[PDB]
Amino acid sequence: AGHMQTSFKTGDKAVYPGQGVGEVMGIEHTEVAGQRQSFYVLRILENGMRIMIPINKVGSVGLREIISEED
Repeated sequence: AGHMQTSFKTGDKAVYPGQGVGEVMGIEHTEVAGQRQSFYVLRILENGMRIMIPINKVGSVGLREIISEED
């Protein structure tokens, strides 16, 4: 057998490079400068704030979980 760590859909929670608080609330899809450009909808659990994340800097997820909680 084997195991690995790949990306997850909406509902992922991890420490992103900026604050570390936020859960992926969805994905956004729009057209900027006449070109298709996707974004990540990150809701900041701190106060219910919203911070957009352009995939241009991300390249995959940019998130890393440190919650070492197991059985």
